[PDB]
Amino acid sequence: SGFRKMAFPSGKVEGCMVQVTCGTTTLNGLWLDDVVYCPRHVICTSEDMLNPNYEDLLIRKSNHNFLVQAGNVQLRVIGHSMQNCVLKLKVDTANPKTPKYKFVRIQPGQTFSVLACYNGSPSGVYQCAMRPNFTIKGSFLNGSCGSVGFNIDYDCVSFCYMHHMELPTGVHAGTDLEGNFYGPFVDRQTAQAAGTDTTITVNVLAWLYAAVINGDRWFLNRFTTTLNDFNLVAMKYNYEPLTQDHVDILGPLSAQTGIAVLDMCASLKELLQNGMNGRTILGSALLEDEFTPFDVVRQCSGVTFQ
Amino acid sequence: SGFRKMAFPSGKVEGCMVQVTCGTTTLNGLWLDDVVYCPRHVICTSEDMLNPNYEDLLIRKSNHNFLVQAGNVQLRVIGHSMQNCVLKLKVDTANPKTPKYKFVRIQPGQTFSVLACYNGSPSGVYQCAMRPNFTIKGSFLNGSCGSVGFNIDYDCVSFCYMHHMELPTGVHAGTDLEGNFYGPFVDRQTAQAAGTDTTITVNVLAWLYAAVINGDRWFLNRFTTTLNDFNLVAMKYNYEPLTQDHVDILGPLSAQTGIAVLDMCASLKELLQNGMNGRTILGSALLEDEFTPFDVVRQCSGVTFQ
Ligand SMILES: *[C@H](O)[C@H](C[C@@H]1CCNC1=O)NC(=O)[C@H](CC1CC1)NC(=O)OCc1cccc(F)c1
Ligand SMILES: *[C@H](O)[C@H](C[C@@H]1CCNC1=O)NC(=O)[C@H](CC1CC1)NC(=O)OCc1cccc(F)c1
Repeated sequence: SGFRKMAFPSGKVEGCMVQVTCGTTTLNGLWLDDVVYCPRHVICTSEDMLNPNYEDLLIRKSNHNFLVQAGNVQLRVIGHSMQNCVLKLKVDTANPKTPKYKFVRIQPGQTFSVLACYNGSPSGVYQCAMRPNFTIKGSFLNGSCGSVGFNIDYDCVSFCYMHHMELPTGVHAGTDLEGNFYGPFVDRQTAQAAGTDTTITVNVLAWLYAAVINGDRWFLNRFTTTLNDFNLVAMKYNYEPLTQDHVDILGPLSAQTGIAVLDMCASLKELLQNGMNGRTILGSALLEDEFTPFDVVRQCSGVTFQ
Repeated sequence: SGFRKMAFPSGKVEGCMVQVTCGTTTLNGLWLDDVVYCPRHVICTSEDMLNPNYEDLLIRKSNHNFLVQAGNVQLRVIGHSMQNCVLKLKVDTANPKTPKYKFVRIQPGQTFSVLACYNGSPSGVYQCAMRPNFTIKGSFLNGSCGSVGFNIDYDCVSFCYMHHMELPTGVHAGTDLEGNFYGPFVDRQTAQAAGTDTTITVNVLAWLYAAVINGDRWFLNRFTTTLNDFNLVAMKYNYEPLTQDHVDILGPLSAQTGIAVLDMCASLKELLQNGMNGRTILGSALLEDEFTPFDVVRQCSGVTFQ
């Protein structure tokens, strides 16, 4: 037993990380088949960044201005194009380590692993959630752009995120691998508001179920509630409203634990209105919302990939 | 910026995971050069487990009783031997993916990544600490034994842990790769006490420094203290005593932040005596002790491996 914020194994994505340099700027690209994907702001200088005209900037540039290095062998660039906020550099050589892959735009509240990279090499891997406000709470320094977020379904890597920037509040923003930002952001160095964020109610419930599964039962109480009654208290506390779709997604966890979803809503309610009295749940003093129902079931039944 | 419990990239260890089966029991082995390492309790039946005579049990067994599968190709076993609580199965074939590696016995308070595996395939990766009481707080189900914990120094994988069992309190216990347990444990199904655990003071300090580095300063106060005065309050709160060796290890963080170590001890003190008033630090409502000074510096300056 036990419950941990576990990342996906990262080997298949490691084989895809390359270094991309344009002028003075270096960041990471993703090399799949004969294509390297990277944030288009690799073409900007530190002045250009304040308000780049990307089409004019890319115009200046030629294939030979893009230095793409895979380990200590780089690739010949034969083609370049701009798709939304990513560059696609067409290279000489198909990546012999390309995995089975998909490009996915994830929904708010879903989770993914991030392989933080610098200069084309892995620094580490961590798990995170797409916040309801299309930000993530990551660990990114200069050089980390082009690092990617992904899920794995057995042998298939679903790329869902590429890192582009940090917001004034220290959260992080990026695109999907078609270069469309999650959320209302643009790739320029201006002040940008993410919305009010909200807690992923269905994930908080899934985590309380993981707790019960792992023997942590103290917060279970004697009340029940109704959806409408529960959401009245959710909105006071910026929890995203709970729906029958969410109830159904919790169905398997509800039946495994023998605890009605609305009975667990009642327990969450008293936690939201009364705090934790200095208690912990699965080792946390906070209500944790970065685990989906599918993440809980995965962990608790030992799902593998290889 | 931002700060996350980040695991090491796990690709080099993935290439070393194999499935080892003896009788009805299946768990993971580590295949390096022409040797597979795995927990010796792979030879036990569920009766044998209550008090195994391992030498008598291993005696019965022959090389052909050990089924070792690497993906869908297994290996011919030509040799078997028992070293402390691990079996070494000598195989036909040197692992073509063996990385540069070392076997290390880690000190309490150090951290490592765990690649949780089932049936020889990766489920996920997470970071953890060797508790002062030589347990870890992991996520392990049946089948997970033989999963390994490791650090990476550029290209070198330092194996430090192999998982063997779960304790009555839900924590986890295991050996180094020479098969000697961390802590006072034996590999039999009896009730076993880990000691009183204690918080890794030097790591809590390193994490408060990571907080300051990342702009979280609210807990910084106006007091200082002395080592002896600080430890009086540590022991009340089961914190492991702070020494000048620890002060020196925090030296770099102290000088980067311009905050005396004893001034940060003073801040930790008031946190221990006054709680967090419902505040958070780097997103946690608890004092976090699973980051070493070296983990903090690594993260905040972007150290890579590949
Ligand atoms: C690329 O590697 C880098 C990743 C950043 C660096 C610090 N933490 C990160 O996540 N991205 C940028 O440097 C980005 C340039 C891209 C958008 C065109 N600029 C950025 O992140 O600036 C931060 C910021 C914060 C508040 C206000 C502001 F104007 C700019
Ligand atoms: C091997 O895969 C397994 C890993 C365990 C399974 C559940 N969570 C884990 O971490 N190890 C064992 O199953 C181990 C057999 C080894 C020691 C000879 N037995 C075990 O972990 O039993 C747990 C336990 C807890 C309290 C009291 C008790 F007697 C036994």
